[PDB]
Amino acid sequence: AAPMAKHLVLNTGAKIPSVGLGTWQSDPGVVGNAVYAAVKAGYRHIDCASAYNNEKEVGLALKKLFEEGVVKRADLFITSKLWCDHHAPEDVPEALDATLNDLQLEYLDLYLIHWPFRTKKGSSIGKPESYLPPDIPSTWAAMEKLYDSGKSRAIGVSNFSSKKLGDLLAAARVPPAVDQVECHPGWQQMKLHNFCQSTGIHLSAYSPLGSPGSTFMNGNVLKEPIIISIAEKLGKTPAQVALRWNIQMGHSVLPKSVSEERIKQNLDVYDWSIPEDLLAKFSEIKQVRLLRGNFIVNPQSVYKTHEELWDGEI
Ligand SMILES: C[As](C)(=O)[O-]
Repeated sequence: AAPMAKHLVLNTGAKIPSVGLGTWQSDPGVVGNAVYAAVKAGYRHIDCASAYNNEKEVGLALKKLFEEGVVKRADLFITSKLWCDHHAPEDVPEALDATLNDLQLEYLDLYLIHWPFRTKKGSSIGKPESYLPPDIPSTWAAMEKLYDSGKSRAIGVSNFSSKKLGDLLAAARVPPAVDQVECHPGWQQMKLHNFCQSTGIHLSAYSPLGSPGSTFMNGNVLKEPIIISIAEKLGKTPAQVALRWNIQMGHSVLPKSVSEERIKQNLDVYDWSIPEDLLAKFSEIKQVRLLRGNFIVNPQSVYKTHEELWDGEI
């Protein structure tokens, strides 16, 4: 039974560690070492997905950590995600079993619907011929079976707007435990934050450093003067300040890195805080969604506009 500090409580009663290692766009050749180093450094939460094409390499690192006695299975919170082409009820358990085979696990702590979007089994999502209308209640009922069987100890969604999340909550027997979404100082998700707090759904922040591959204007939010300024005042890195902001909002954060030193720095967000007067200044940062869902917004999609995909949250 995990402690209070450094965790949030899910609506299941389970505790989610408030920092996890992101593995989105982590190259299969280096993710193993990243996972091993992360857990060695004190991470107790790994965020994975079938779609990231690297769960086998994550699995090898978990196996190593367990065999070396660094951690036991019960010490880790492991998340994976259901891809768009496995939304049919018989395909949901097939996807989870494949994921569990790759991660070399018997259960997940959390399993998420990756997007509110559906495609034909084994199709390429880049082609409109692949598209199918979502049936989230149907897919969710299949997810509820995994919850009931203990194959996933919690179930949730990813990239659901407040509206879509609310609609699922109204329809579901088992409420979503988590909505995993882009959340960082440049996209603070105050509407979804408030909705989540009001309904008991956990907001988990992906891309908590914005877009490190970008220039300042294109999404490197760590170049915001306010963040730099606060970083200098508190003797921390801009990344640390961005992450701590999210922590103080009561979110979990999922910083992705394959650099051991960056992985270590990204965990140093607990033994200090941002003063209330400095925290207020985050309200001045320009708000722009960086992961806009372009791949599923087009004339052939159920979402003809970004406003439709995000129910106005853009
Ligand atoms: C962090 As993502 C774009 O795989 O939902």
